[PDB]
Amino acid sequence: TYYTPDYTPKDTDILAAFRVTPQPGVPFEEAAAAVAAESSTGWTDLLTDLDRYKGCCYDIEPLPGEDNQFIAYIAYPLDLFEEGSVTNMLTSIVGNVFGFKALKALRLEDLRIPVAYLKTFQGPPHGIQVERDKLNKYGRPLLGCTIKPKLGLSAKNYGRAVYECLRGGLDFTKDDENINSQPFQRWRDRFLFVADAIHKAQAETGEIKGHYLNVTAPTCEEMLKRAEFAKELEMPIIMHDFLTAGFTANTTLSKWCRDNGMLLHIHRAMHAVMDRQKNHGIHFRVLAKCLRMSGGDHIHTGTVVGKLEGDKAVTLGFVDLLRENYIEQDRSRGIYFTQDWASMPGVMAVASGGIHVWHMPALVDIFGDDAVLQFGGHPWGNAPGATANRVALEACIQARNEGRDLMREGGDIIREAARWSPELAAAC
Amino acid sequence: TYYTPDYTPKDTDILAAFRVTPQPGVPFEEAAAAVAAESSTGWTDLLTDLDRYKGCCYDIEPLPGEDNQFIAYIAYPLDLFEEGSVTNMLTSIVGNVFGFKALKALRLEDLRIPVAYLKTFQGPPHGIQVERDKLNKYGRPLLGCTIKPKLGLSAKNYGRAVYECLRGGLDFTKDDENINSQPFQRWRDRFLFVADAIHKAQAETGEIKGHYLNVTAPTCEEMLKRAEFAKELEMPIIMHDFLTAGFTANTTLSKWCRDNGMLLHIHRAMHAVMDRQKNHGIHFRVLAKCLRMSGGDHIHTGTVVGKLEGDKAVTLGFVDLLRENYIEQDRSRGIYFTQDWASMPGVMAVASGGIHVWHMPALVDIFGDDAVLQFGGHPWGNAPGATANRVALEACIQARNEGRDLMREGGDIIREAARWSPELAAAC
Amino acid sequence: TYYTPDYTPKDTDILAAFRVTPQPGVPFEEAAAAVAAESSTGWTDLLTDLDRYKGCCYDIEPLPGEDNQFIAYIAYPLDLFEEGSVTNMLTSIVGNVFGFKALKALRLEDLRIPVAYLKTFQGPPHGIQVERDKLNKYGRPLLGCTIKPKLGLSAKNYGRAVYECLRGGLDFTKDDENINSQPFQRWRDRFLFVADAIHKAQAETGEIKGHYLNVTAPTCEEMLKRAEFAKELEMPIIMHDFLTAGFTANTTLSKWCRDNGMLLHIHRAMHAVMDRQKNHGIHFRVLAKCLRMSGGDHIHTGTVVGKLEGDKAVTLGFVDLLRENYIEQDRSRGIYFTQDWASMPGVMAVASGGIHVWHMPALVDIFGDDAVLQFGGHPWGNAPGATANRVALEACIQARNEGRDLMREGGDIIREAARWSPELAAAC
Amino acid sequence: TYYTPDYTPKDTDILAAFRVTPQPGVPFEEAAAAVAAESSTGWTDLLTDLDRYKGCCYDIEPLPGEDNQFIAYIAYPLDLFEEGSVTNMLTSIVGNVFGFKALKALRLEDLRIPVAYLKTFQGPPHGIQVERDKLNKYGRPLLGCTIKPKLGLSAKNYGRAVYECLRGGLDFTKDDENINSQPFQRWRDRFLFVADAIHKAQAETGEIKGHYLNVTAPTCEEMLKRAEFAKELEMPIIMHDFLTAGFTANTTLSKWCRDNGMLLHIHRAMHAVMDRQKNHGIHFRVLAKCLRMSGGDHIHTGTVVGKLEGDKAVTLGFVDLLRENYIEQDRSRGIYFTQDWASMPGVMAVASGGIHVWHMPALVDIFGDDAVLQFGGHPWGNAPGATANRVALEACIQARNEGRDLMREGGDIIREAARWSPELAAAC
Amino acid sequence: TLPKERRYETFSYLPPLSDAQIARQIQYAIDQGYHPCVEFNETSNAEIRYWTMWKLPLFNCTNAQDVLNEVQQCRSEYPNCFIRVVAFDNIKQCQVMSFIVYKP
Amino acid sequence: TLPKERRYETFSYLPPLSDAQIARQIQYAIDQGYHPCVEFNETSNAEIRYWTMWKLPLFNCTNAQDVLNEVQQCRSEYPNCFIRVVAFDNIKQCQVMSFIVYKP
Amino acid sequence: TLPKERRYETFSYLPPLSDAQIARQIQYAIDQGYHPCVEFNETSNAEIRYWTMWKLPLFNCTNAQDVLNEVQQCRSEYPNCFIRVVAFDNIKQCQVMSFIVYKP
Ligand SMILES: [Cl-]
Ligand SMILES: [Cl-]
Ligand SMILES: [Cl-]
Ligand SMILES: [Cl-]
Ligand SMILES: [Cl-]
Ligand SMILES: [Cl-]
Ligand SMILES: [Cl-]
Repeated sequence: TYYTPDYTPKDTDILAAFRVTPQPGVPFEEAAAAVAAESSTGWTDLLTDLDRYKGCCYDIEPLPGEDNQFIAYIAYPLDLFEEGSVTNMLTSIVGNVFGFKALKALRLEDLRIPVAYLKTFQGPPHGIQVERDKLNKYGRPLLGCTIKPKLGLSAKNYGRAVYECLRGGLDFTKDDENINSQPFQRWRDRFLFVADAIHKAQAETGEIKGHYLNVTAPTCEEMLKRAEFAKELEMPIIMHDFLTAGFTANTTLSKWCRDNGMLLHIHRAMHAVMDRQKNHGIHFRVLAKCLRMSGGDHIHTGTVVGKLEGDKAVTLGFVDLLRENYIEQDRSRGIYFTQDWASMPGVMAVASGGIHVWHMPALVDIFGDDAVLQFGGHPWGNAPGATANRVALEACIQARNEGRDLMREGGDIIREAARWSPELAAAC
Repeated sequence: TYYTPDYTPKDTDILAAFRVTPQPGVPFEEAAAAVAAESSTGWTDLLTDLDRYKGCCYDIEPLPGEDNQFIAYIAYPLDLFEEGSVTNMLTSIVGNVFGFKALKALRLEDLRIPVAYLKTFQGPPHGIQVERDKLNKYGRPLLGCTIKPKLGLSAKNYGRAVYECLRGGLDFTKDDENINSQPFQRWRDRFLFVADAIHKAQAETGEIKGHYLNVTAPTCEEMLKRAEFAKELEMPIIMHDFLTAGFTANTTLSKWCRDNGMLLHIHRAMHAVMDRQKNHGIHFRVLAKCLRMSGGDHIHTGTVVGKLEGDKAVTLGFVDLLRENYIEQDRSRGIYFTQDWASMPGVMAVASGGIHVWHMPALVDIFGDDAVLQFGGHPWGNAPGATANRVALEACIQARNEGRDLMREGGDIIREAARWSPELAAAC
Repeated sequence: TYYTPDYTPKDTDILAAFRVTPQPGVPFEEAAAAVAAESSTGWTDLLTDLDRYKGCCYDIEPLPGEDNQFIAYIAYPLDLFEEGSVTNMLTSIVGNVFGFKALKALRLEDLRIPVAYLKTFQGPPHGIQVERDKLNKYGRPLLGCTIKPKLGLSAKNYGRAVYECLRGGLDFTKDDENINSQPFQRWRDRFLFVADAIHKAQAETGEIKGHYLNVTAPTCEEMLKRAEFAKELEMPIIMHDFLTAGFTANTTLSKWCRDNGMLLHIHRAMHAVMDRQKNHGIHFRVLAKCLRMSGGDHIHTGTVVGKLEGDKAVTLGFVDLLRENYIEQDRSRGIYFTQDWASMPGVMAVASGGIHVWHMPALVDIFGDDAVLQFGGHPWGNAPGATANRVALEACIQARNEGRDLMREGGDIIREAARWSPELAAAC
Repeated sequence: TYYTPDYTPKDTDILAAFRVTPQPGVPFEEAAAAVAAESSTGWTDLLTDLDRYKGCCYDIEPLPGEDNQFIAYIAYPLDLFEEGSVTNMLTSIVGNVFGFKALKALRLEDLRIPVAYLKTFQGPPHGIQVERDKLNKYGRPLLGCTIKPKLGLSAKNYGRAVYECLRGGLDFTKDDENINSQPFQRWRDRFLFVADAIHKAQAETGEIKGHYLNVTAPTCEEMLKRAEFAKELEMPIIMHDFLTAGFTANTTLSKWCRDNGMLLHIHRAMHAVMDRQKNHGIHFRVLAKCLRMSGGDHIHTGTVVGKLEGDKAVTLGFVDLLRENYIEQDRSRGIYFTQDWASMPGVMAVASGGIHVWHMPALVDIFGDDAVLQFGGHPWGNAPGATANRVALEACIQARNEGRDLMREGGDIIREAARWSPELAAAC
Repeated sequence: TLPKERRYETFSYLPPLSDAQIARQIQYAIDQGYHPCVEFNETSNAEIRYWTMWKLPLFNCTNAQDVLNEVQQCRSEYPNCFIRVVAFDNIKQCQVMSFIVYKP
Repeated sequence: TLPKERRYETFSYLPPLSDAQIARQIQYAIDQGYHPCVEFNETSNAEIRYWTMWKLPLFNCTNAQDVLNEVQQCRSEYPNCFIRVVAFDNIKQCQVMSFIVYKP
Repeated sequence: TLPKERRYETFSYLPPLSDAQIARQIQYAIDQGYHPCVEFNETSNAEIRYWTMWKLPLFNCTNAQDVLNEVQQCRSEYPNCFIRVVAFDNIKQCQVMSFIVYKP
């Protein structure tokens, strides 16, 4: 009935891979059927053909080493899901099943979104290629700084920090995810002084500048009003906390961004509440695929610095899921299914958290060109710290292009550049 | 700096109680400080007074028995948070701290929302007392049935099921949380045939009937359009998936419901993704407080049937936190802080999942009047099944009011009623 | 019942301090009870709990010297008042009680607005700190001139006077409170020629200039239409007569000013009708607190020139209530209650009426930096008289910063400046 | 210059009669001139013809008996004032002059509004005659009860009280002026249950019923939204606090009421702050003329019970000024000027405060037909207390029409009726 | 407990008027210079705005009787119809009386 | 097959309660500190919001009989009218009971 | 007749300050607990929001001389830029000074 190991999934099915921990004494086959039943159909019964609405487990994969864990593969028919609705897809798949009593733990690791379902979504309002065309920036990662302190600066003092960062050679500055509108700093004052900072840095440098203005808000009306003011100020980019605001708000904003030409930077505040523990929750790569579908042009993907090679491979796995058109199944990188994105645009990976100039060669080597490297103190202040990072980046890119090995020659490349850049030198 | 055990919290502070599991070798006092720092402040530094923007740990409570776990109490100043924004409150407190590397696991257990912050929120659009006055229903729990099968009925067949349920003596029927708008059943058709069912049941019985019409949707625009059409059909109540849709959308809908006289039933799809594991996540009681502030008139609180007396006590704890004006601190029921709601209206508790007539006396005894008892097969069908549950309910309330002890005399009360009600008898 | 000298007020209560004059033969305790009863609750009676809606007098304070007068302290519960409504707070407190027959006279001297109530109000659209940042003006009082004659200039002749004043070095010029739209001068024409004057003066001086364009109007639609036209013209500041127009209109305008980045100058026309007699009415400090809550960025606070040291201390008292975050109870300055503003922005104090250059040292010393000094003839005309006032102010500020004593050295400071400024000399 | 005892006022002049108390040693003629100057004009001077913009004192009338008091008559040219703006008329006349230092006290006693200025105002949205035609009520005063307790009833309980009052024979019930929207009772719930109460009373009795639904609000947008929802419920009447809300908001509401067919009941909360002391303020008759111009269908005029024959004559004077088309000058009743209303509709007088059935004959005799008699406990409750008042009223009207003398035969007329009305008897 | 019963505006809370009582009211209207008129309708409720005129207004008879006659005549032709007397003030162009003089 | 039958909110699914059963329900309300009241109306359906109060609420007589007396006094005078018992909490300002005691 | 002349906000209506006047201005800022800073820019007009920071703010030197040294070193390296001294109040998170010290 719910466990059908002979079913072969259609190309239009949504597939889910759950890591299941059954309660002691529950056999794998019953846990697997339960997962499929509780995430689907669960006298009027014989008015309908319940066969065509059920999920089924088509495969149970034991996990060598793990204690009492296995992978259940579930298949869901296309017709269960509202077109264009990440909210309804999540509600359907993860709405119910995680509290079922015969399971001790449950983690959703991956989903195969079928092409026929993907075509019902807008996807990123812009995507990697269009974003570089609007910003005129080719052949390198983009650079951002976060402003510090997080909270407490007045709007005007905040803008001064943004100006100094930008004018040093960073492409972007960023609002903190906590900064929406607060007694110490109301949003409209911030938007206004930030726009002045961009205009001055853009005029002095001759390079397009931006700042991820946070429009995360209590209501959709208020979010859209913040977005419209950024538009009125001719800001190229804004920011949204997609998980704490929600996918309904995000999908609204993503369509609005597409309608208005605005780039959308997505911050993943709260993700570790669900995505951190190995036995329970939802893996980030699932939240990432959802975000690509609802829409964003950038997303935070975590850092790779000070991480084991296996954590690194997992991050690169989901970075490919965010950026590429076609990603082959590959369990050594946590890709459970082959994912075809059917020309839905890719999203830029944003690497941040604990990064400094000496990481630059590794960052460029690991991520390549299509990433934002988000830093956030130089001895001489904001503008010199920005120059130092910008010279370092350009040095690495030149070196790579010349055939130099960034993993082995990294410090050398940085040392050579430090010789003719005082700002970079001061940073060593 | 971040650990200040002498600090006494102000009545305007937001307080958080985190269950903390530090990594092996991290002492409690550093983990506590890290919890406070990473959930708040974390040259321009000396432009601001960072003291007044930090959270601080003001108390560390070891946990007898537990291995390597303790309760860290954090205080946050009122000024950190955007007025009226659950989104910003969550982002600020839980946005970041759960991924901190020195912590092996982290669970937010409770939050003390201060009166001065509560006054910036609308709260439930109606609340317990107003809702009984609009529906005209006093001195008893309300009764609901979920329609089965979940998915697959055409709109018209779906309405037929609704009419039979309602005409039997249930107050409400309910959309499944998965049903939004799908190829087998478009929302406008469902809204229209449900309204026909309500009108016929209400005219036959002379009692006000309702059906929680699900408006969860891909965007805010489409959510509000489904709301307006329910309003246009004069429906008294709608439904929203607050967690899978998001707090930004939910707050929007809650204000629209207040503006339009509509009752709002809140379904908690996806809550076990976060709230289930004891070591990591967010306790439902926090999700419930947040929901009361953003706004809802009903919310699912889980069943009490077949659960230990300690799980029961915890449920009763958060049920009080939903319904009462003033809830005294009480660890034996999972209440970490005294919570003053400052006349914000209470939300009806919705008990559902595996309930039958013979549970009736215990449900009335446990929840009392301010609850919806949500059931969902009788041998004779929908209308008889509904009459059974309705007689059973009325029998228990009469018995209670007579001073009979519902825990000891339950079966008797039911057996007595079964004597003059064939429908109730057939259900035994 | 209504006199409860053992009640201790909650932090959420609204407190009022009334100077009561009972009718001959009415004992103090009856008059105090009456005050509390007639400003609050005054078969269905036993459907409600009237205890929680009453005001009570919790203290009677005799007044040494005064004949038959005392201070009644009343406490009102939070729940009596509409959130965000100065109109409802005034109606509830002063709506009724001043006509009570057992009182010969009544004056409301002060009100303690609790933090939990304040957080329901927007407050000033901008406030002192934001306003300086928009205008770019630091380290000194701002300077304004009123235009003369009050009424009668054609719009174009009016703009000529404004241009000459501003180009002389004043920051602001000001519409008379009587000028709205009249046969000798229609508002749209005035707005237009004033905008031309500002544009010319701003371009000639390289300083931000403004003019408080009066939008006081017969209807809210008409007031908002005048505001929108100022915004269309890119005016930084407008003006409103808050008392004669009313707090409903004012609160409307204040929110619109926040939404649109407009500065709001509040004129206090009609205040002496209520606020002048010591035995009856409402003290200006109460009207000032109400204004801060409803919202304004500047407010007239009266002059300090030719006033007794006790009138001066009272003025300074309410000026602190308008500008500071926290004001300690201080009866020597007519502060009856400690007032915590919970980060609601402060309002600039405007000093005006019979001021000349020789008052400058005293004005700077009395008010400090956060004030507007509003003047309004020099022998050489508008632009020279403005230069004179501007050089005088800058001379005082330099001197003060140098540690000179402005009260003793004032005339010297002015005389030294008069030596290298012909305009200032001509003004002596 | 400002005192011209030979000037004769034009029919287009606005005239003001001020009771003036000069400071000791200020002669009458200079105080008079100061009142004219400080309430009007006070190099560019010789660009305008200041003569045609000045007010002037044209007459000084000493006051026999009074100490150091006189009546100053001021004339203001028609061109000083904005058309259709009570706000501007107040600001012009009383904006400034009450704080002048050479005056110890100042009271505005009366204003003569010229026909040519009156024609720029709408006036009452309906007026006495149209109001009776809409309500179908002829040949008698109307009857209203206020609901008690003032605050604290839930919306539904409140509606129960309204229904019982109305079904007993009153025409109207009334929201308290403090009830706007509060935690214990939100406005929308109140409006809805009150409409249910009206519909049930009106169907039981076959007489048109109403309730003054209080739309006083924080902002104009929220006031107009409350008005619109009353319109949506087809309520015939609403209420507004004109002084605490302000004349800008009131004028907006009065136009909206004309546009939408809504009757407008005006409550005078706060009037005694300004109108009570004999030496200073503004006489209620001035505020009443302003209200007539801005607009209202009803206004509270105070009671005549337990007042001296000289207070009574003053009340009657201003009652005529509210109701009649032409009122002749008459100092014995406090009418300083002949007032021609040029067909602007009259406003119903609302008599309330401490009235009972035994006052009925006097009230009918004093006010005549064009009044609302507002009461607010009968031994048998709301509906019987209502019938008692309604029979008493009809008895007095029958008696009057019969030629009986209501002042001498009152008790008799009431005793006769008490013989066949048990409700009325119980009230004696 | 107050009974639930249909009313009829001015004077419907008194005992139905005697013919001598109707005459005295009509005489008041004549003495004030008002113009009395009689009207009837088959029903009465809050929602009904106009009744039907009986013949014409009586435009300055000095005596209540001829009006009373009309009331008696109407009452006998239409015993299933409500009837009332009304009086107009032509100066202020307003109605100043409208009392119920006969119910079924 | 369920019959179609008009119902009446709380207790209308039970057989009609005995005066002794009514007095027990009333006794519960008195023991909780609630304020009982009697009300009646000519019909009952979904759209009716208010019934009519019988006299006044009795505010704290300690005995259920005086309240029962009212029920039966109403029942004998108004025997074509529905009647129900309501109970108010004055603290929380809410209605907590509303049960059908007599149907025509 | 007043000339037409571009200004530069606070102290721009006085004789340009001497280095000794500049030092007393700075000392006041230090004695009030403010944080002085130097900033420069190629032009001045009303539309310009941000000047450019010279090195960093000086973070609690109780001597005004090194602050003055920075001005002098700015003035000599950048003889074509307007220069000014600002000062911040870190408690209130606002600027409490901003005075012009050099014009090209
Ligand atoms: Cl991150
Ligand atoms: Cl738990
Ligand atoms: Cl559930
Ligand atoms: Cl004073
Ligand atoms: Cl002033
Ligand atoms: Cl008087
Ligand atoms: Cl009154």
